[PDB]
Amino acid sequence: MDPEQIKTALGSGLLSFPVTHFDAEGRFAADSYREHVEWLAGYKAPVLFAAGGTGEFFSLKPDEIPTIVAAAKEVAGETAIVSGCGYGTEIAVDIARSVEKVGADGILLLPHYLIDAPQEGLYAHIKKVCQSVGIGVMVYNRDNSVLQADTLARLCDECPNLVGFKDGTGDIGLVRQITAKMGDRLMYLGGMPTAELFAEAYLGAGFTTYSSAVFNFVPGLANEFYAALRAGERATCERILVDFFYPFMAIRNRAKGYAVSAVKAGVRLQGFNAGPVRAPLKDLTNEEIGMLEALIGTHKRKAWSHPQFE
Amino acid sequence: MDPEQIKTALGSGLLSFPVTHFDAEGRFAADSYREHVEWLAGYKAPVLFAAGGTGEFFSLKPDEIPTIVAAAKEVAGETAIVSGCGYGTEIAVDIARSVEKVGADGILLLPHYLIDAPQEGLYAHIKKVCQSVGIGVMVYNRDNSVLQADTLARLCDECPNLVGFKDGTGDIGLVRQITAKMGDRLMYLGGMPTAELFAEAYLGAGFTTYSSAVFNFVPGLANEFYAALRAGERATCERILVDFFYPFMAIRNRAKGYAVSAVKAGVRLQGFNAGPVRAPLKDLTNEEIGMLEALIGTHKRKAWSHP
Amino acid sequence: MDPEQIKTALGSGLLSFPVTHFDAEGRFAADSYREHVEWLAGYKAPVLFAAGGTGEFFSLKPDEIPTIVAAAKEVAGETAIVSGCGYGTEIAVDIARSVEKVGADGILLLPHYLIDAPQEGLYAHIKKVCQSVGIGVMVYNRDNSVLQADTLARLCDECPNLVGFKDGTGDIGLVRQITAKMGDRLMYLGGMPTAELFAEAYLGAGFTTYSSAVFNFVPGLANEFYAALRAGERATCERILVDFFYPFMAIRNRAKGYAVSAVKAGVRLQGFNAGPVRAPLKDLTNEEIGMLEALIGTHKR
Amino acid sequence: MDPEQIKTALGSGLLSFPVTHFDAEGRFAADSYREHVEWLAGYKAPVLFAAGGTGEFFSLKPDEIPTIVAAAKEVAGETAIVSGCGYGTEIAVDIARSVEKVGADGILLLPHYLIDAPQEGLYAHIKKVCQSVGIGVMVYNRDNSVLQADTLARLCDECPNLVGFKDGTGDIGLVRQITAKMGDRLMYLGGMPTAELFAEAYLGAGFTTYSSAVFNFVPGLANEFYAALRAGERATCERILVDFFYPFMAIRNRAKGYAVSAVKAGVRLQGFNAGPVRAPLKDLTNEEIGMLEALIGTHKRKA
Repeated sequence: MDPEQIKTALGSGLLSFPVTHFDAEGRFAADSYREHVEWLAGYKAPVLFAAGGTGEFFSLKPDEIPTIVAAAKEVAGETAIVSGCGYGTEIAVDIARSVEKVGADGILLLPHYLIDAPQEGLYAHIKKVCQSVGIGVMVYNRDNSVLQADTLARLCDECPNLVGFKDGTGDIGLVRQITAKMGDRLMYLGGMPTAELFAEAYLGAGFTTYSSAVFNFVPGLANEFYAALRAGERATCERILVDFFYPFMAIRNRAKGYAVSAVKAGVRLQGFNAGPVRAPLKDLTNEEIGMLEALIGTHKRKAWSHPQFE
Repeated sequence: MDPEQIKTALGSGLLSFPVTHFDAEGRFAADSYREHVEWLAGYKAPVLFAAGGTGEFFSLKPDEIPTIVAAAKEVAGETAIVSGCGYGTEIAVDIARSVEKVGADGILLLPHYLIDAPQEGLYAHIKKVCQSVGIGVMVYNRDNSVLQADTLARLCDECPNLVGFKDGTGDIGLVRQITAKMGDRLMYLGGMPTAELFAEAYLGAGFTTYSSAVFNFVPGLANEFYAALRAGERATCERILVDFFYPFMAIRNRAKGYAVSAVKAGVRLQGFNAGPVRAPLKDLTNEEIGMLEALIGTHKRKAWSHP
Repeated sequence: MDPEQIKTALGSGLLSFPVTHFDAEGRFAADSYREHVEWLAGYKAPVLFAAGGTGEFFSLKPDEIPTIVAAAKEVAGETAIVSGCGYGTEIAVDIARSVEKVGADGILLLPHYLIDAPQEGLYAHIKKVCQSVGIGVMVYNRDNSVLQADTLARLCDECPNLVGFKDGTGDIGLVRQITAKMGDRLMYLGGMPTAELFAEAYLGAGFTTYSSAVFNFVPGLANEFYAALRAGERATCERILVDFFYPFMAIRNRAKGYAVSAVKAGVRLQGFNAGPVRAPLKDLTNEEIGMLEALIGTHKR
Repeated sequence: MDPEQIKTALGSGLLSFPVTHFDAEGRFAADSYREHVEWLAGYKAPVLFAAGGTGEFFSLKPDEIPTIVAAAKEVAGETAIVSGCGYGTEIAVDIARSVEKVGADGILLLPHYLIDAPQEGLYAHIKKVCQSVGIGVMVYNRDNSVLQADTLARLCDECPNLVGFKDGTGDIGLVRQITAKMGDRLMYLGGMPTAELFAEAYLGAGFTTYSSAVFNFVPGLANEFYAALRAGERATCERILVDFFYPFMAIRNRAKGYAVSAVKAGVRLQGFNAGPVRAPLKDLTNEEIGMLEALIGTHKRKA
């Protein structure tokens, strides 16, 4: 679709970022990925971000990315498919073009690699990536790539296909300035690692959607929180925070990278064997997986038959 | 008043934190302060925080604090008066007791001095301060004193006079967890330096008021923003952010400590003789004062205005 | 003594920062403090910093500080006594004058309270404190008070009694620039938490002494490390780092504030009634105390 | 060469990290690169790191890296050539094998991309990269990849070809612990931005060499500072800090990324056609290039 069409889709509901499934040999496992994506499809997120951060973008070989996007497209139905993109300009442009070729509906541009950069340089980098494709682009303020409002305004003026802004900084002061400056020129996407913890505050900042990483494994719970958020049903949001999210955060905070690793464990627990994380992430221990299983609780989508003899 | 009465007052509108006025010899200028407070009183903030951060608490001798509190109380009218308090436990308790004696309605407890401390030590320190007085206490999460939700819950269960929570961290994740845990047990006060920049977001976090430092010198504009915030008039809030607050931020960001220095400059520009900041703050350059004067623009205090 | 005399003493050996002793009722325990200081004097540190950071300066009432300085002065002999000082300018000046009155040979100026400040403001604050007394002053780069080299040079030109510079930032780039700019105008004092971990690197930066917090309870070992440092005996320094300091660091890193709490625990283990730390610090658990005792081993008194 | 031979070379002098030359269109300019590398070779650094950080590794396509390494090898003479490597494991292994194939003598492993990672994950990633090649590996503690001493010891026990450790953290406390733990098992390389500012302190930490980015454009000055350093000639080191390095640092601190951009400007000022930086770095302004030219001063290579 064209950039205005993906822009519309971004404003039409909750955003899905599926984990990328690997086999025991570490290879992309398309059959498993498709099974999981097809299940998620019944929950009707309007945009699916393949090979995003929750999808371990940062551990994929660039040649894997179009393959993953194409697999998601097979089963995503009437859903917009956005691909992760990133690294320095030369690599990012090659990835962007390769996923445009395989029919992505947009790109989410993760930070360039390693260095701190001046605003003028961020401008030049992001402009070059946006101009390399005709599909829609969402920028992603996080880590070593944080656009100021004036720089983002210049990008918006010179790149019509730049239609979205995702925040991973948690800097309310800055993101409210950005929405004040750009208004409806961009769709504003919450991007903190467990975004429900920020969503009520982010409404005031001007953001009415976000990536729900936990939608990977408790989509019914994530959809309910989202509906409650949009309806102003504070007591419902709060109950779900207290009973699910803060306990999840306690598991997630046990080690670096668990914002991804714990989500992938949840997916496995729900009966999709998404496989291990790639180093340098590490998987949850069997004990920690058990903690997450207990938390999922009434939201389990199956029962397991654990091995036993006599 | 009793802690429940200050608690109620904290929930009744916008919070005022007056700058502390100093004279030529560097001393607290009580006439000028009282004059400024009396003018501010016309703009009807329900709570006045004397000798808070904006009031340069961190540069006051402890014996100056009761003098300043007493001065505000003289001319503040039917307005709750909360005093700054801070430092390590031994100093904080002395300060707290001294301001209770001159009729403070509460204390805002700024961080202890210098060190990083374990949660259980924060708990011990804050508990001792709360237990040293009968008036209401508001804790203040910022810098080297950041309470987690569980620690704060323990304090609330053991110190009935602990009735307010100010945030200066900007950590949305944490403050939402805090309001979810405590609910109406505490009043939640926004406390980022230029808090209007955060107010709309903080509503969703569970906070419906904040310290407006700029109320010191453009109380009308600060009231206009607050009214629009509480009414859900986003376009009005946004106009004021774009036309006044982001330009103010550009000035504030030119040097460390300007969150206080630029406010004091604004007060002097509006004709209240607030004097210099105390070191280690510095005052704005004449160029910067000029920038603030232009920004104040149509909100300039005029000789022909009616009180 | 005059600032040039405290300056010379700062360059004559290892620096001692005794913990401040408190009794059951929570007051300063002068008898206990004096007993501990008198024992430490046997180990011959040329300068003793009373009510510094390790001495819980940040938890003391301003009127306690002269009492502590006076107690140290009673028993320290031919040792220079520097007092902690800090907070904002009005409080700092009052402390500085009060300790000069009871005979402090110098002050160590800890950061002002709470706020981040511009260089021009740090200049104004520090200058006012220096000009309030005749005794020597050491500034202390740490936390919210970090002087750049040009600002410190201005202070040195203006304030003859400013004679020392203590670093607690660990910013090797900055401290080398400072020593290159000022040269022998100042004495350079290492001030990281557990400064032996930094001492060999700090030699190259231009610093040949530091505060040894562990001198509080293993003064002999601290002296052994220092002598090896100055003699260039790397294998000896390294043995002591591996066998004592990194294991100590492992205990210290178990909780915030243990850079002070663990040292105080060590002092109590050597039979001095130093008492508890003041909140918001917390004391070591019994388990942790046991670990420290085992580590101290044959250095037990 | 074998890992022990590259290890010996790392301990034999100063380390050179040439900027990667680009044409106006941003493409690798091999002829200009080789001219500059040949000029630097007269100053006898024992190891040349091609496509390191100063060489804009982070802006190169993986397929460019072997071409740059091969270019350096043409003209570097009897000099060990180490290639940059980095990113996540899948990319890093392919880069490592590609530069081994063009005859690199080692790899310097820059951080993986983007994420914070647990120590056990860093271990697994770095082990897989080390085991993918037979040439020497230097790890690089920087940003989102900071090995603790115990993790590094595990890697050293498992990976005999891991022979060097470069520090970009400035964490003196940690690096001294690492040298105390590993001793002569590793060669210790200073890796801060403008490393001469740290070199005297780093001696005490156990480091006797470092990357000299400014060697790109004032190699005589860099060699003299290094010689004074190893001779214990403090007044000479200090004079060069005061007269050259602190003024350079003032230019460097004007904008993000200038640790690379200012060095590349210096190379251009000395008459080599190094070209622009790639975004998201930016080049110095005309005003700043004038400042640097004035600073180079008596050390100009030509008029």
